[PDB]
Amino acid sequence: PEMVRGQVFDVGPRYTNLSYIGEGAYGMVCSAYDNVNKVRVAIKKISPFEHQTYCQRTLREIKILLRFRHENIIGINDIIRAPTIEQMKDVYIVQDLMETDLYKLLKTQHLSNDHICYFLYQILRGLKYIHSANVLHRDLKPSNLLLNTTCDLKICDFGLARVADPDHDTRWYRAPEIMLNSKGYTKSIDIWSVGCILAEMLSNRPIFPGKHYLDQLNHILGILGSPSQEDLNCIINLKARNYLLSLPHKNKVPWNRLFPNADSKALDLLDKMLTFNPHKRIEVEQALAHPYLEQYYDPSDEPIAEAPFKFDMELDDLPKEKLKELIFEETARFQPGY
Ligand SMILES: Fc1ccc(-c2[nH]nc3c2CN(c2ccccn2)CC3)cc1
Ligand code: NI
Repeated sequence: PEMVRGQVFDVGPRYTNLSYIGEGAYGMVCSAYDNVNKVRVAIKKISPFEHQTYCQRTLREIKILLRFRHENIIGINDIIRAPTIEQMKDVYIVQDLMETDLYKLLKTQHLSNDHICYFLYQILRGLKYIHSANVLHRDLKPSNLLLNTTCDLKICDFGLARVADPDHDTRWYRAPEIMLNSKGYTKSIDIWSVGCILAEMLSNRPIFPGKHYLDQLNHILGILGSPSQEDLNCIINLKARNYLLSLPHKNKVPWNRLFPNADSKALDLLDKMLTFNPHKRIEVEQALAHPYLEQYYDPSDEPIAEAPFKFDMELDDLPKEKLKELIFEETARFQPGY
């Protein structure tokens, strides 16, 4: 087995010629040569078994990505783990290798309005599918948006993905309702993140680069202005609400002042996605039908999921040893002699 950044990547003999791509909370990503398909692939090594929360994330991502089938959503082509449950310490998820991500592209490249439009379209096309299956991503950011050599875009990293239930509920792309209204299962949280990504594509810099929770709220309020009484007359964390009420008045900054060169239709859609109140924020289908996306909007070519996604078990209640058995079972079909 090859060693990448001092750590073991036990993916041979099929996968070789490893090269580091990145790491984070998702684990470590390498590219490798697949000697069967005769192409380079992406391999993600995860070590989640010591924590129940990491076990839940691993299982959710495997189940969702193996069910989903959409051009703007990354799939899972293969999964490597040990022959026995006692020996299984790591899981390797094998996926299509892309050319870059939007984080790397935004650090080196200025995008034309046609490419901002096209990328925003593909993000929403993928999000329409996810939301149609009653699922929300919850962690949309530029490093989770993959691009190939021909500008085809794929959303990845479904570790924090959950089945939506809206009726009752860095940090740079996090909706205010996550930090205030204790919401984590409303599709609107993904729209806010897409709004943050759109703003970043327009200027090559994060719109709300908060260093911490309070600083994040100050950045949002610095553009949107003070929340209205209605924006605050909802379910909100007492500490958060008292903090907001203790602050001096902040004026709203018009979108054209922050992005003076942006297409006015792009700013109009940006205004609708970056709305403080989640109940007043534009939804995915309405965002696809906005005049900014007219050149690419094609409802006859925007697949939706066959049925809502559902977990057969209460994953949050299961001890990590039980989750490990379900992961072992879910990954059995990728092993020899199945
Ligand atoms: F410059 C790059 C070139 C290729 C990729 C790529 N291609 N295919 C994948 C990835 C990254 N990736 C990720 C990234 C963050 C979280 C989970 N998974 C796994 C799937 C990324 C950057
Ligand atoms: Ni409720």
